[PDB]
Amino acid sequence: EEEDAGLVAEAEAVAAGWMLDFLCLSLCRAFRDGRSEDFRRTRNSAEAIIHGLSSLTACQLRTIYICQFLTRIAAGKTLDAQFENDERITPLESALMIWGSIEKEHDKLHEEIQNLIKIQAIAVCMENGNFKEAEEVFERIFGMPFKSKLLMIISQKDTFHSFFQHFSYNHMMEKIKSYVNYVLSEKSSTFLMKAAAKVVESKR
Amino acid sequence: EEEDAGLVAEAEAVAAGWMLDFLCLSLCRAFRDGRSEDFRRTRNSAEAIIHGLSSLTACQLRTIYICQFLTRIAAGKTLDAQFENDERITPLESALMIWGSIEKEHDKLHEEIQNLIKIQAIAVCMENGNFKEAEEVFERIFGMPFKSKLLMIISQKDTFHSFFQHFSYNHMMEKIKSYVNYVLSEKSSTFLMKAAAKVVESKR
Ligand SMILES: [Ca+2]
Ligand SMILES: [Ca+2]
Repeated sequence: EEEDAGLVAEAEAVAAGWMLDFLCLSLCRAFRDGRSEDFRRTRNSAEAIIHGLSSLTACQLRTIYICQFLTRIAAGKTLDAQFENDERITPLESALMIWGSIEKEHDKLHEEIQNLIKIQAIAVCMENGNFKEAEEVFERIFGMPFKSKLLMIISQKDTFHSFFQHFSYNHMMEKIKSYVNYVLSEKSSTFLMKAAAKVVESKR
Repeated sequence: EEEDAGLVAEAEAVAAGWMLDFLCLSLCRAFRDGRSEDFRRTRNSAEAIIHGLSSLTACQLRTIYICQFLTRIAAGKTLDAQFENDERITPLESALMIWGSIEKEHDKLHEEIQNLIKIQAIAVCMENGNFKEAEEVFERIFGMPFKSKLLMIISQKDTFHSFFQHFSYNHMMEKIKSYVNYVLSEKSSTFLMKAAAKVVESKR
């Protein structure tokens, strides 16, 4: 009986890992497509399956990080959203922390997304008239030329500036979508999605 | 592009159906074993996957009903839990409504579980000192000999009675667990669980 219970728990862990990969692929697709409601529902499903997983492989941690990163980016303009125990950390700052934690290549695209998130983390505060919060976000992020221009913009208390239109929220989203395309290609061959696709194709 | 999006949505529906069956099996096992925390976490996962399903087969509706029924039975003593739009309906009354809706055989076990839920729906109100609510539950349920004894017990305002010790909450749970064993046997051959079990066995 105890041996059977042990084998059953192991089988549940295997199935949960397959569900995590499928839900990550679905979340990536909803993010890339801009399907907001599908993204919300898939986020709910991914969070629940994650709470049922105990021990994680390095790949499973990476998959969870990718899900957490996309969730924070989708909430980047929601300054009332608290993703960290420290209530001062804004959603884009939380996304930056995960982006720097993922075991992935630090290629040119990685650094471009990183710098666009840093700029937008300040921009979103400015756009809401939260000037003191923009200065606090600036101090945490940098804790020279790029930094100096940002501080000057914050000091000018301009709710809008040409610099943010050049390094825009849309530009950040498009660069992140380029990265999401690579994750989609890499996880499209995962077990559950492959099996489901074969069934759908078999009925054509 | 639209054809690809259509095939992807169909594949997601196939995968969601497989996840629903696996989560139902896991919920049944947690209920049978009395693993309260695993039941809560699996309930959360099942609810999320269900919200991602649109069109349902008759079997998928039955599976959802089985999940909903077990959730109400697990919450049978939680009189603050509201499962229906009508806030007056108690959890055991909600379980009775689903039990009468499931497309299943009405064998002797079916009627025994039905009658034990009717008795306990009144008993749980009595045990909390909710005498007027017990009389209201009685009126909704019956809306002769068994009914007459129950009304007399409610009128005597006895928070405890030998009848409820004979037709007890534990007896209701044990009869329901006998039914859950049949559901477990029937759904153990579902795709995700079979594939996960084969992997675990392959590594032995
Ligand atoms: Ca805030
Ligand atoms: Ca109540």
